Amino acid sequence: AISELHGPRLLLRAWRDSDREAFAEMCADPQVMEFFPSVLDRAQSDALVDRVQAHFAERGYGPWALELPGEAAFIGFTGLFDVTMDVHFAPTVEIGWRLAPAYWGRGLAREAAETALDFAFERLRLPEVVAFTTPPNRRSWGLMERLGMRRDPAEDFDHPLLAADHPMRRHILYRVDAARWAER
Ligand SMILES: CC(C)(COP(=O)(O)OP(=O)(O)OC[C@H]1O[C@@H](n2cnc3c(N)ncnc32)[C@H](O)[C@@H]1OP(=O)(O)O)[C@@H](O)C(=O)NCCC(=O)NCCS
Ligand SMILES: [Ca+2]
Repeated sequence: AISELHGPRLLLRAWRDSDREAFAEMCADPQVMEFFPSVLDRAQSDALVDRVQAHFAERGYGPWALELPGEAAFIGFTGLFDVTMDVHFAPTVEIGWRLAPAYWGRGLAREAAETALDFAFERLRLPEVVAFTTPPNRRSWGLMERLGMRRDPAEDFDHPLLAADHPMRRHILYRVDAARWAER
């Protein structure tokens, strides 16, 4: 029984088996997956869910499944994931998000992220949370900066889990520390 979190509209909860079909549909959508190397099939979507569930088991937090009580059982994920890869800003905790496209444009990722960052800073009492994306993914880094996260362009980096010559290799880094979060 992991910690569920609430916003005014959203419930951030543990993943359920019944989420897997809806999540696979999202991960097969080229508009959802545009700024990733490819769309995913069901097996790959399920492997991602399994990784998330292992993270929750090990850490007590993770990328929560998003439910919209009064509206929809599952609309995607938003939450925290430990950064352990060989990058300059590791080790730390990242925040990220993936919403079904019918739910974009509503401030729902913003609300989910605010809820997750409140947990990060108030409950976990983390010193900092980061987020990273590619330059063309304006919807994603726009959300980062709207949350109050900030970027130093000198901290751009090549993603180490991508090939050294991969077209999407260059990522940008945003950070928010506990003090900056408290000042809002
Ligand atoms: C990144 C992603 C989660 C952003 O979702 P989003 O809906 O655009 O983000 P927000 O929740 O902040 O909503 C902001 C939009 O809602 C609108 N909005 C409406 N009501 C709002 C409210 N109450 N609060 C905030 N914004 C509101 C804003 O005007 C903005 O619209 P705009 O883009 O047309 O200007 C989504 O595009 C996505 O899932 N992308 C695919 C997966 C992905 O690339 N993930 C990131 C990998 S790094
Ligand atoms: Ca263990």
